Amino acid sequence: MQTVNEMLRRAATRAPDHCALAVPARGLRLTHAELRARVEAVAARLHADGLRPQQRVAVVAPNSADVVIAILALHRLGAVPALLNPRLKSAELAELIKRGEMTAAVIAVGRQVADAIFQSGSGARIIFLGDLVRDGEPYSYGPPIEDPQREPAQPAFIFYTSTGLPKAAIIPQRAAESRVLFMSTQVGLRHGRHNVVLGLMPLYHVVGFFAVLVAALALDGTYVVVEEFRPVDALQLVQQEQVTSLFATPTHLDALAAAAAHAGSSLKLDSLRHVTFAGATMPDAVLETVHQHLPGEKVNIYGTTEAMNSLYMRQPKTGTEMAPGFFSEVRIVRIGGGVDEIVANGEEGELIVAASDSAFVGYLNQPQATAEKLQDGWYRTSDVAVWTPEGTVRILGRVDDMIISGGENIHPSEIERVLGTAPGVTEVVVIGLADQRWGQSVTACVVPRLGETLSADALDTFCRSSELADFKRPKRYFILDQLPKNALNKVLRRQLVQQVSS
Amino acid sequence: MQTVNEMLRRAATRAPDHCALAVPARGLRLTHAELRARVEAVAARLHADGLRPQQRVAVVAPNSADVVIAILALHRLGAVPALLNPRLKSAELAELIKRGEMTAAVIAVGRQVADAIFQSGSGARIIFLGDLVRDGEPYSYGPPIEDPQREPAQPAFIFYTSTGLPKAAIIPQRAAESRVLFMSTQVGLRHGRHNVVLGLMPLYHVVGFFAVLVAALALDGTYVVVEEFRPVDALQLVQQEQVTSLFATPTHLDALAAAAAHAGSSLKLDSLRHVTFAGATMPDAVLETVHQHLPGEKVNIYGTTEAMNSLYMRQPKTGTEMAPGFFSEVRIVRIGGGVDEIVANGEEGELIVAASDSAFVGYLNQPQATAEKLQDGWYRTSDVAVWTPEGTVRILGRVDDMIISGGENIHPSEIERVLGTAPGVTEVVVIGLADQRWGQSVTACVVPRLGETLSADALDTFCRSSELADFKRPKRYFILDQLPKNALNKVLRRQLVQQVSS
Ligand SMILES: O=C(O)c1ccc(Cl)cc1
Ligand SMILES: O=C(O)c1ccc(Cl)cc1
Ligand SMILES: [Ca+2]
Ligand SMILES: [Ca+2]
Repeated sequence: MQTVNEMLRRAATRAPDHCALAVPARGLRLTHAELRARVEAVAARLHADGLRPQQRVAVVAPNSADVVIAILALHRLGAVPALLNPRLKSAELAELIKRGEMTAAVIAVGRQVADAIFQSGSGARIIFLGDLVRDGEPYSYGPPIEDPQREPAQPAFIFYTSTGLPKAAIIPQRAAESRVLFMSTQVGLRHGRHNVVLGLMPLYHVVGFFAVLVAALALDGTYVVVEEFRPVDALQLVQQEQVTSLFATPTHLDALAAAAAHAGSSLKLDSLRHVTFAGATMPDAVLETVHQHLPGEKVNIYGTTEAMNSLYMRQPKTGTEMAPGFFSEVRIVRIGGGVDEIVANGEEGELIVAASDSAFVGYLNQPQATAEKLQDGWYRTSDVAVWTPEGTVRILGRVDDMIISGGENIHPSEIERVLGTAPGVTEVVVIGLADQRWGQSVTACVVPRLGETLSADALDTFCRSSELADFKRPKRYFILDQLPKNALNKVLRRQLVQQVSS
Repeated sequence: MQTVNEMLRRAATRAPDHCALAVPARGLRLTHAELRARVEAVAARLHADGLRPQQRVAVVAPNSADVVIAILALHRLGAVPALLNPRLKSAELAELIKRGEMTAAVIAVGRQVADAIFQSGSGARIIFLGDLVRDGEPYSYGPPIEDPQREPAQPAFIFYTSTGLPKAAIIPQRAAESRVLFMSTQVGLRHGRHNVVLGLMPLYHVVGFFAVLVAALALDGTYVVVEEFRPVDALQLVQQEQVTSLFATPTHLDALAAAAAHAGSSLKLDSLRHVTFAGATMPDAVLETVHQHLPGEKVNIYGTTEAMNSLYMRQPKTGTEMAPGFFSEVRIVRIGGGVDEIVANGEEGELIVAASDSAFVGYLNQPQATAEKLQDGWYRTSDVAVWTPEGTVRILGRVDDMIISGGENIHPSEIERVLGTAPGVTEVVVIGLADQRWGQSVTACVVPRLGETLSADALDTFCRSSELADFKRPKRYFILDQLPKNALNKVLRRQLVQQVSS
């Protein structure tokens, strides 16, 4: 195998004087060799402070060159970085660190987080990011340290998912290589000093780390740091840095397209060859503006924290239709059945994917959730899917979102995509409410565009004119001024049911 | 890891009804699933006959769909195929089989080879290819057999090299994946049913097997069988089969270019996107006609049986200047020195390459040769090279071909490339002959174009007009009617020294 460390180490022998890490706004640029020396220096300092191989270390920080250096240093020493979203509540961050039995936590200042960890009882030693490295410059002490022995199944990195608190997925050493190289076999990246990769995806997301940061460096290219997303600024970096690939959220992509659409603009996006996204939830309209206003090859991917890439589609026409690429083996099985209970073609079931080299080895300290998701060599996505007559996979939605009305499956995502194109609608969530037949009734919760007036009659008229089969059209509308959302701007579906029942 | 078997097995789950193997001339076409069933059937028959996992089996046959099925079947059963060039002398083939302690040999009729094996004393059981499978159709008997456990360092395939008899390089299970995927990271192939790969390279060559056959199937594409090379016919297959990539010898490429150069021709080569070659020995002129007359991206690669791909160059300008790609780590060391004796930049030494996942594990039954080539984690290529001011690798020639004159290194390959452009010259070999100073004198052996008259004076005049430094120009010419060559049309350099000394 080639671990993350080995891939970076080899890259550095091949292109030592080539730019590895750029933070243009900060005027900060490091070659592959300069980056490696800084990683080595931070590793040695961390070791001298008592940190040892296979100890878990939390990382709580937003994207920056300094966190890149810290993460890779932990890995170089042989510690296991547990990368956490810093936008989570402080008490939740502290509970996950406690839960995970971490040795230490590396955190970015604004330390109501450090307070939280202390007062949780965790005993994770706090390490401030600014104490380790500042704008690429490390605080250096301690003897040089051995590059430790890493084993294929051994914990390497921990990444956190979405009922309840996020789960700590353990990524083994052997998973890194295919988690990078799918970007070559599926997305068509290739080795070379031409690679300039824009860092839009968060580092605590598996795509942000493996598919973006590691792939950039491992292919002997440049990773461009973005500390704060702004569409005009991001497109200017494409031109100025000669960016060749970008991976972004559907939401960032809609904003980037709109910014690229001005005829009075001087922006040159010619260098950009690959625009990649996880577009299962992307509406036809968003995808259309992406095709129109951004250059490069568009590639849709399906993936998970647990198993990385499982499906993709070159030059997609809709976001939900994809097929397995290199590394992947997929099935669709009876919802709630064993891994060998293949559905007849055209029937709906749960998408499952083989757990090969790229797969997590379990959820840290959560044996119960692990047994439910990893069964008999297969990862269970908890997504509903169907094989089409063309032999591709159509993603239908989450098992848990599914609505059963008159004994028939209805997927709110489909109905939401339709209703989101209706006049006056700015937001829509489709949910099932209990009927009097022991089933559920398709119900739509809609927010009006500012100043517009919605009506159940007009919305139903729009649905009747759509392609929606009769049984799918909402039986009832709730017109609301806003939807209940958590701090991560995500809709609280349970809270919504309870709200509309009274 | 993903073995050859696993890569093919996964491909077959992904594209069972897509064409895997085509022999257009024969009207023979098999899907991935049809191919897999035939592999399984041949494996089961071979097992029932007594063949077991980890036993070595020689394969002596020219490219054909049937040998593809036999090789993969042996691998499926878990036996170790030892692939042999059928153009070698029968007695030499029998000696290698004996030397290798093979359990059996699968051979293509014209069995002066079977006679040879018997009368060698080998005790390898003879298996005729035509007894196993005929035009894709297997002779089926025996119970279904288990897919055996394969381990990363365990022998998988054996491939033979070039003093003395060819050596049996043992390729481990873990080597297969990077031996395929370099075609993605270096050459820019990607996963997909668009892949149609023309099978010009021999299956008993590592490129022919890993980079061509296995890569074709593993990426869910089609392998087009070519039993006998003919330029017009090969280009017609490009058009008719919509070939996307081809890997050929410099010699085949010169012939394909010439055939493509006709303005009266109806050939459409539009589908062809990748023309790949090992061009270290390719003259500037040949490369020029390749650029002019063949479409697709041209990529030069450097590789070995022992370590697969170590250097490459996109859109090459000369054949000798390349750089390490993904997977690779390279050094240039003091000729005859330890692996850490790095040369100062611009000084000549031996190219060595790290022995990572793709590397052989040794030469079967040849511990002495193994110790010379695999030292301290490094494979020794026995090629001389130098780092250029641009930081690329320039291949200079074989260590053993090097001529020392007045204490200075001269590489005949360089002098041969120059002299091959001289009027009247059809063939040239540059050799060193003993001088009276305990060194060697640069001597050129030249064959005239049919009917042309060569002279030492005219040849020396041409050299004086070239870019050759003074010390490199031949001191002496031998004008010969032909050069001594073995049955593989290769020049016998030792035999040439002895011939011209009398
Ligand atoms: O979580 C995701 O959406 C995700 C994870 C991994 C990949 Cl490759 C793609 C998407
Ligand atoms: O033997 C060769 O020339 C050779 C072997 C392997 C590769 Cl990848 C390229 C060339
Ligand atoms: Ca309100
Ligand atoms: Ca003669």
